[PDB]
Amino acid sequence: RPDFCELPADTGPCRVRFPSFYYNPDEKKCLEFIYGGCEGNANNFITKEECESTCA
Amino acid sequence: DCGKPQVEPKKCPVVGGCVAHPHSWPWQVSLRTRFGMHFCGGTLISPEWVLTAAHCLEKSPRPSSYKVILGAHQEVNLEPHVQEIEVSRLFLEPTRKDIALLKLSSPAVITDKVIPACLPSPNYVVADRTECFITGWGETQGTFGAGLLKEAQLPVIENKVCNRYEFLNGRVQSTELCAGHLAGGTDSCQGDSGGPLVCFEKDKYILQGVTSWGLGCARPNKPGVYVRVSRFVTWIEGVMRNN
Repeated sequence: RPDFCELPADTGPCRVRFPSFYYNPDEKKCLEFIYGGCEGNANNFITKEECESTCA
Repeated sequence: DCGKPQVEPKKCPVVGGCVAHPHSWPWQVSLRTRFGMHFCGGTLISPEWVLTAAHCLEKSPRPSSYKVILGAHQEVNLEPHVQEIEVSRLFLEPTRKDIALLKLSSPAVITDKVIPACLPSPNYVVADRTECFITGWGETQGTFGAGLLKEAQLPVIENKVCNRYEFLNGRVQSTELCAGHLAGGTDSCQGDSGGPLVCFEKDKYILQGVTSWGLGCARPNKPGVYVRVSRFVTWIEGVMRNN
C-alpha cells in the first residue's frame, strides 16, 4: 500500500461534484467523498475497487 | 425575452440560502452523466447553447457523454414537464479558463419554465457590492433544500479586496470575480460548478459569472470565485455563430 493511501480526502477548491473514494487508514476502509475537480491528492479513486486494490 | 422569468424569483437575504420558486430560474441547467446523476450546473444562454465550467468536462471530451436537463426543480425526481437534451459539441475556452460551451443536439423549446439568460457587455465589470443571485443543486452541508434547486443572494466582491491576504491572498485572476458574504454560511458548493451567477441589471437577469471554485464552502472570509463572463462574451458570440 503506497504512502498516499495514508493521505486525507482532498475535495479541492473547485465545485464539480465528482463522487470518489479515498482510503481511510484509521477505519481500514475505502469511503466515499466528493472531489471538486481540480488539484487535491492521489488518495482519489473513481471505483471502490480501485481504492481497495491500491491502498487496502 | 431572455433574462425575464415568467415566475417571479424569490429574493433571499448551495450551502445556506433558500429553496427557489420552481421555474423562477428558467435558464438553470443540470449537467449530467448518461446514468443521470447531477454533477454540475449550466446556463442556457441561447436555445442551442449552454454555458458551463471546463472542470465539468474534464474526464471525457465525448459530447455524447453529457446530458442537459432543463426546467427542473428537483435534482432527482425530475418534473414530468422536464427537457432532457444530449450535448452535440463541447467548446473549451482557448486560454484554458474554467468556462466552456455545450452545443445541444437539438434546440431547447422556449417555454415559461425554460427561458435563456442574457450575456453581459464585453469587458464589463460588475461594481463592488452588487447583489447577484447564485443557483444550483450543489452540496448543502447540513443545510435545508437538499435535492431541490437552491438560490443565494450574494454581493459582488471586487478583486482588489478579494485578493487581500485576509481573504484569498492573490489567488484571484483578472478573468475571475469574487462573490459572497464574508461572514460565511451562504455560498456555492461542489455540484454548483458551471452554474450561473446572474445580476439583475436593466430590468432582467444578466449572466455575469460561472461557479468555479472557492477555498472550502460557505467559510468566513472565503468568498466564492467565479469565471468573469464579460471577458469571454466575444469568444462566446463567435463560437455560437461560427459553430
